[PDB]
Amino acid sequence: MESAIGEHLQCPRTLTRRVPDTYTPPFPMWVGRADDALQQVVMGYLGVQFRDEDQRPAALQAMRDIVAGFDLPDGPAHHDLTHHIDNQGYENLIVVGYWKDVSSQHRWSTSTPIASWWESEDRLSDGLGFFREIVAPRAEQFETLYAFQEDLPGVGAVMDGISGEINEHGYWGSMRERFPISQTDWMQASGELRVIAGDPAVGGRVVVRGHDNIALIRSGQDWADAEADERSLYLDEILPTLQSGMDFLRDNGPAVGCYSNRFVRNIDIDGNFLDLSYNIGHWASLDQLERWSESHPTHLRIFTTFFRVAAGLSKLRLYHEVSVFDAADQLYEYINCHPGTGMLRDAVTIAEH
Amino acid sequence: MESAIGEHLQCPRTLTRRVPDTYTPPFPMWVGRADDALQQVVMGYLGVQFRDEDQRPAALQAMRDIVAGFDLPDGPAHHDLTHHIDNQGYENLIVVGYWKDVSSQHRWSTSTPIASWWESEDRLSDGLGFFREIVAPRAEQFETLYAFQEDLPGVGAVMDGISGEINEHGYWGSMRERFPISQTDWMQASGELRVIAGDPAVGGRVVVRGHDNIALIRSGQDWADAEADERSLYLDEILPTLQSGMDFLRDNGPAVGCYSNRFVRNIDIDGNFLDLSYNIGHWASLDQLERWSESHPTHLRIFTTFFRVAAGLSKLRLYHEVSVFDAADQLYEYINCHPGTGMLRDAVTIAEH
Ligand code: HEM
Ligand code: HEM
Ligand SMILES: [Mg+2]
Repeated sequence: MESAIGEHLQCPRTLTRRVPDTYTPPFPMWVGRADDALQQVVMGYLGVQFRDEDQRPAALQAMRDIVAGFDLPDGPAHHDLTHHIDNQGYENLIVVGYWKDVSSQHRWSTSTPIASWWESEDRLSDGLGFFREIVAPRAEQFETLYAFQEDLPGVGAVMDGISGEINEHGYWGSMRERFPISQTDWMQASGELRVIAGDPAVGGRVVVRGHDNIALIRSGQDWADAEADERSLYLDEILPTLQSGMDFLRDNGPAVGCYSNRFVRNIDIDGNFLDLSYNIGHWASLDQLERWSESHPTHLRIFTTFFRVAAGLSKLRLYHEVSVFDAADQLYEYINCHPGTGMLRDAVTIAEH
Repeated sequence: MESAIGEHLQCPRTLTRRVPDTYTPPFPMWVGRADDALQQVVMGYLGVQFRDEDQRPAALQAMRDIVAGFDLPDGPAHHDLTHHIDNQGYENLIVVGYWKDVSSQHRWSTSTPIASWWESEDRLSDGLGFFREIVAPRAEQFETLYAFQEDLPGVGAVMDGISGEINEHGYWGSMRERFPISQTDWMQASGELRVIAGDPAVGGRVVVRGHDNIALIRSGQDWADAEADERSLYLDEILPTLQSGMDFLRDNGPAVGCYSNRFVRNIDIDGNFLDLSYNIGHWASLDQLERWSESHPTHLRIFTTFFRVAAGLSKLRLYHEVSVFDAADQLYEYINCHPGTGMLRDAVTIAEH
């Protein structure tokens, strides 16, 4: 069988898998493929936050301004738009951009139209919240998994194509093994999520730095092309269990090591909902993510519910991408967001250390 | 933290764990310890089988004869007695003995009073079924896990003591990592479960040989010391899930790679029930046992229910022992047993391979 790890990323092992090499997965799954040109990507989650209805026009315009900047030289190779309401009752529009290299994203961010917009006094006077959560995993530091082969969302869209059926899935610990770095590295978390400028409690501009091997999961659901009975199966049987799990991570984050949990629905440029959704989850460690997925009743309920109704599925599209990052390859910037936004909730404040 | 692997069995690794060094389990568990003298143990399951009520006195007396043989030189260091009814309606009394070394068990088994009884033509004429399922893992080939510290049942009873709190538990795959041989070996199954003498379809004396890395789990429950409120919790909430899982494995064995599944209840010498039970499960591979425990809805139901009710438990005792063996260290012998008994069911006959 094909391996989840790209040919060019395969190397002499020092760390080994948890299954013997006779292992054969019980069902087909696929991963994104890319050659050695794709060395390190940039995932940039750009947000607009508001709570009052009268702020919606301004927020939607801000989102449109951000998307317009994505067309400029060195804009991202791919992007999508989402909406969610957080546990403080704030609406959040997030545009996620994927760049195929670090220098392009840097040239983009430092260009006049983009840099003057982000540094503008308008950002403090708009009354909206703004954030940028920008992470740059190397090709060895992310893994994908798709229950389909065509039209890959997320990071898959900036990769070169699709694999054949892969071996490293269908057992807990398989996510870890799909990370090419797992051949060598434990991806052990160390350090603190830290405020380096400002104060969350006062608002204004706040900058947060990450620590070694923060993990980010984007796990998605696409039911747009499903027919009547299958859509009914996702909506009636699968989603309530998924919602319960998302609610748990959103409201019990510190207890399990989840810095931020967002359950988001795709939108068009006008804010209308599309039949695609995903979790955006930031974790204190890959291993804390492993433990929750494999042993918390919430994901296990999702897991067993899936296999119970799996026979009636065919058009539903389920996938995830998971990334870990060097300490230095992350920045989380906030402007006028509430103190529980993203990395602001759990970051250690400047006095605190 | 202490390791589940005895100090004298720790060696340079070719195979690694699935958790980083920082891993700390969320609840305490302990393992049996034995010093460098213990090199290989013997687990001898000696059974008496019958279905007619008029056979019960002879069956219980045969069980007493077996227990009496344990008082002879080189008898086992520990034993216990159990009862179950199999899916063919036969009652099975099983006396399990544990020996601290292979040679002592061999000396006992070949001694005149023991060998003459097993080889007697009276075993054919008794009308009862008899069986000996005797397996001998090296110290590097078995692991134990106890959710308690005192009065170890099973193989723990013949070990030297109890460990402190251990690191290698609380995640799927931890069982494998508690096997000292996992440091260097995949414990990959190979070969066939083979009839080597006799014919299961004709009855009489049948002899079955195991293959490399068959796995045997004894997973036990002891509620004898629990008070009323906890007794009800186990019997009403936990036991039904366990029963469901055991029935599944008993009746769908070939589908999941479980050669033989028994859910047995401890009894005293007179056949009266005790409030201790355990699974005796023989598996085609350790990894099939891994797959079932971690991903089959039956054990996941057991596992999720346990953590749901865990707060109401304190005196309930849960544990397991899991072993793998070379082909040569397994002997499965049957006298007038029905053809679904233990390893008779799935064994390949002389010309089938
Ligand atoms: C309806 C939605 C979901 C379904 C049906 C589902 C189902 C599953 C399945 C079947 C697997 C095993 C995949 C394989 O290896 O073949 C899996 C793995 C995993 N899922 Fe989910 N999941 C869902 C949503 C989520 C979400 C929102 C998260 C975010 C925390 C999540 C986290 C994980 C992780 C971390 C793994 C990897 C476990 C490992 O390989 O060690 N899942 N999921
Ligand atoms: C009411 C009875 C049972 C309960 C409450 C239960 C619960 C659990 C728990 C909590 C664990 C995790 C232990 C740890 O690592 O800390 C576990 C592991 C395991 N259980 Fe069960 N269990 C029960 C019965 C059984 C039975 C009868 C079997 C027979 C196949 C079984 C097979 C396994 C295996 C093979 C593992 C190891 C998983 C691994 O580390 O990869 N369990 N069980
Ligand atoms: Mg590193």
